[PDB]
Formats: sequence, structure tokens, C-alpha cells
Amino acid sequence: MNIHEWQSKQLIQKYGGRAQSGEVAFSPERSRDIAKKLWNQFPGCEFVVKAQVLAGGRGKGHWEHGMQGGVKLAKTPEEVYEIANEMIGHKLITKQTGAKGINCNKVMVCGAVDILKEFYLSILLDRAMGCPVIIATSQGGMGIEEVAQKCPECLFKVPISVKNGPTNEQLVKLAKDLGLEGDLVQDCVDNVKALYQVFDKCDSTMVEINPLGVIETPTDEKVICCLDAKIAFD
Amino acid sequence: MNIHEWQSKQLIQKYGGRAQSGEVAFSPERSRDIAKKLWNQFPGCEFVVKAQVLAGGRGKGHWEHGMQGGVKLAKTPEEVYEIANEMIGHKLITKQTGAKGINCNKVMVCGAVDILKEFYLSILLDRAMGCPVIIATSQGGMGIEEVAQKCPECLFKVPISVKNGPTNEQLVKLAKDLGLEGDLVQDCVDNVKALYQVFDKCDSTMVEINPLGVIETPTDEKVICCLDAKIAFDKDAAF
Ligand SMILES: Nc1ncnc2c1ncn2[C@@H]1O[C@H](COP(=O)(O)OP(=O)(O)O)[C@@H](O)[C@H]1O
Ligand SMILES: Nc1ncnc2c1ncn2[C@@H]1O[C@H](COP(=O)(O)OP(=O)(O)O)[C@@H](O)[C@H]1O
Ligand SMILES: [Mg+2]
Ligand SMILES: [Mg+2]
Ligand SMILES: [N+]
Ligand SMILES: [N+]
Repeated sequence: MNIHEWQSKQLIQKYGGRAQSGEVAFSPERSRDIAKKLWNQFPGCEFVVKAQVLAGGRGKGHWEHGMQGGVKLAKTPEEVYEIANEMIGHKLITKQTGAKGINCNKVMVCGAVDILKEFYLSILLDRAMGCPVIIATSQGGMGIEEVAQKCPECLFKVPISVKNGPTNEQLVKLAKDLGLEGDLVQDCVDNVKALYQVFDKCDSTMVEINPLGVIETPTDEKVICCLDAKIAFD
Repeated sequence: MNIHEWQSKQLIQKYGGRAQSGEVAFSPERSRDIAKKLWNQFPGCEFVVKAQVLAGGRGKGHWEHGMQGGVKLAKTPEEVYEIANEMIGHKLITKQTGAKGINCNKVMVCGAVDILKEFYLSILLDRAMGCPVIIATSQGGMGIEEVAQKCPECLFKVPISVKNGPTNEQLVKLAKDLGLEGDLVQDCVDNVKALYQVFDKCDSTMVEINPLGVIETPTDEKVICCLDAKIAFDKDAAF
């Protein structure tokens, strides 16, 4: 059992992680209202509409009626209406779904942000090791399968003490191994700490953040932020 | 009679202008909640808390009990609570108010944005000329009075046909006179068109935008945006 993106992100926020939960809408009219209200706070901003379905590969998927993409850029609230209207009540087809696609009943409306770096981060129980493991790569753009066979220096695997959880030294090293400097190191530490707490305290089978991003705020500060989230349970 | 910033900005938006209306809160608890919810959309953004009072010079004002500023930057939702708690139910003292200040009953919570340029733009009925006039300077940071005597080249005054309203050629020239190029020229034209419609169709005696800004969106697009707004009306006007 997997939970939806927005639910996973809200759970991450509850444990102190930074994640763009946006706001969910169950109608295209409501989606447009969310975007219009957000223009009162950041005039001229763009939007991203994210189909909330239990499946990956949304961005490169397609809809029966012709729309391309399950994660779509929109420049206006009316474009948010148009995009959400093709998602809600319709089926999205991705490589992780059969040709049957999967039904979508709601979308996430997000502000469009500048993404500087994309990381992959997952937390799971590694049966071989017999302990929790934090897996991460500094090349979140490309799949994790390929990364381990086209640039293994960028993939990192961190065994975790089950009883003591991650140590500060482990997380600091992981942040620097991913290429982070300055304030971003401790920012990353805090976020991975929160991601592990979600994993441990929620009895999760997997916490996968793809991508864990370095984004710019509207005033150009660099911060760590979960831009996607998949949390699984048995 | 002047109306509050929140109302002026929403009125400008109704007529197609770009203005940061933010969201109004009547308690510090609500102010915090607005900021926290906004972090779901632009994580890590900063905030600006703006006292809604009928007086200018808020940014440079002070509160009796020690806080400095009526327009204040806040880095977190809890700082928004702290700042708003010192505004709501308290009196702000500015250059335009008396010594005792003026009561503040609500604040605007706004997202912090990068401001590239600040312009002054006003639309009013010039009695001497006997027609509406659009006044603007490319130096909105300094007072319009300072501009007229230390850089008059930056102040522009455009008489408007009362019957036909501003022409596209006047507005294009004004945008270029203010130093704009590229997409910002037409962006400025559209926004000033909207401001004049507010002035004309709402029977206003003054629409003052100080500053009319060039701001960056979160994805670094440059757009025109009203960052302050003062609209006046005359209850005892000539019929
Ligand atoms: N708010 C956003 N602004 C800009 N780009 C975004 C935003 N959120 C996500 N993206 C981009 O969209 C891509 C697809 O989104 P994602 O949530 O990962 O869905 P999926 O992995 O199912 O395709 C991300 O890899 C990221 O590059
Ligand atoms: N959202 C914002 N982000 C950053 N700075 C802002 C924002 N809105 C306004 N400002 C700045 O705050 C200053 C003071 O606010 P303003 O609305 O002009 O009030 P007042 O003129 O009464 O001081 C503005 O001139 C502008 O420089
Ligand atoms: Mg993803
Ligand atoms: Mg002002
Ligand atoms: N940015
Ligand atoms: N910016």
C-alpha cells in the first residue's frame, strides 16, 4: 500500500521536513481558485499541476483524450482549470501502469519553482544487511538503476543503527558526499533526519524522495525541499 | 476619503491590474496560519506584514511599545505572529499621523518578493489643467517632491483626454520614458490602462501607486506589480 504524494508530503512536513505539499483539489474549478488565490501572494508566478495517482512516471505519461504529461506547467489559473479538467475523472497511462492506465480523482496545485539540483533519496529495510539503509544519489535526474552502472561514484548507501538511528556524522558526510556546501549541508541533515523519523516512527516499508531538490525561494535563497514523495506500508 | 491598501489592491485586480493583495488577518493567530499555509506553495519564502491603517509612511513608523516599522519583513510564520501581535490592537505613529498614532485592527500578510525597480505613478484630476493627469517618476524610492528639484528629468506629466481616456501611444511613451524595454513595456501599458479605468469608472479623485514595481516572480520573470496603493474619493464632490 502506497499513499498519495500530497499525503506523504504533509506527513514529512509534520516531522519537520521541507516539502512542497501545495494544495489538493477534487474539481477543476477548485484548482483554478487555488491558483488565482496564489497570484495574490506571488503575482505572475507559474503553476504546476500534479495528478494524484498511485503510480510513478506521471510526468512522461499521457491521457486517453490527448493531453501529454501528468505533471504539467501552467502559466495562468485558467490553464490550471484546463489541465485539471483533463486529469480529474480520467485515466493516466504511465510505464508503471498497464495499458489500462489508472484513474485520477484529484490534483495537486503547486507554485512553479526554480530547481537547481535534483537528488534521489530512499530509506528502506535492507534484508541483506539486516538493518535500515539510506540510499541516495546526486544524480536524481537519471534513474537509480542506471546510476549504479554509469557513475557509481555518485550513489551512496548508508547503513543505519536500528536502535540509535542515524548519527549526525553520517548525515553530515552524506550531505557533503552529495555536493552540498554552506547552509545547505545542515539543511540537508535536518531534512534527512525528518525523513528517517517518518520511516521509523510510522513503521514505513520505504520512504522514497525522487527528487529531493535544491530549490530557490522567491527571494533566491537556496533550500532543500521534497518535490516528490512516495511512502509505502505493508 | 481614502480606502485601505487591501481594498485598493483588490479593486485594481478587478480591473485587470497586477497587484499584491496578499491576505488580510484580524488576529496574529490567523496571520501565522496564512504564512504557514503559503510555505506549502513556496517553501522557504519570507513574508511581509503590512499594517492596514489610513496613513502613509508606515514602513518608517514605530509602535509605542518598542517595535520599529509598520511594514515588516518576517522569515517564518512564528515571526509573522510576533510582528502581527505588536500591530493588531495597537497604535502606529508615522510622519502622516498625530503624535498619538492610529489604531490598527488588521494586517496584510504578503509574500516577500525581489524588487528590481520602484516607480511612482499617480492619476488625478488636475484642476489647473482642467483634465485628468498621469504623473510618474522612475525614482519611486525618493519622494516625488525630492524628484522635482534634484532630478526633474525623471518626472513625467501626461494630460489625458477626459472623453477618450489615455491613448496607446501616450502609454507606450510613458513606459519607455520610465526606462522599460522588452516585455515590460506592454506589461506597463496594460497596468496603467487598468489603473486609469479604476480612476475613471470608480469616480476616484486619486489613484496613487507608490511604488509601482518591477518585481521578479519565483521563477525570475520580470513583471509590473502594484506593491502599494492609495485610492481617494470625494463624498462632497461636484455632481
Ligand atoms: N513545483 C515544481 N516546480 C517545478 N518543477 C517541478 C515542481 N515539482 C516537480 N517538478 C518537476 O517535475 C518532475 C516530475 O514530478 P514528480 O513529482 O517527480 O512526478 P513523477 O516522478 O511521477 O514524474 C520532477 O522530477 C521535477 O523535475
Ligand atoms: N511583498 C513585498 N516584498 C518586499 N518588499 C515589499 C513588499 N511590498 C512592499 N515592499 C516594500 O515595502 C515598502 C513600504 O511599503 P508600502 O506599501 O510602500 O507602505 P508605506 O508607503 O506606508 O511605507 C515599499 O516601498 C517596498 O519597498
Ligand atoms: Mg518523482
Ligand atoms: Mg508606499
Ligand atoms: N528564483
Ligand atoms: N527572484
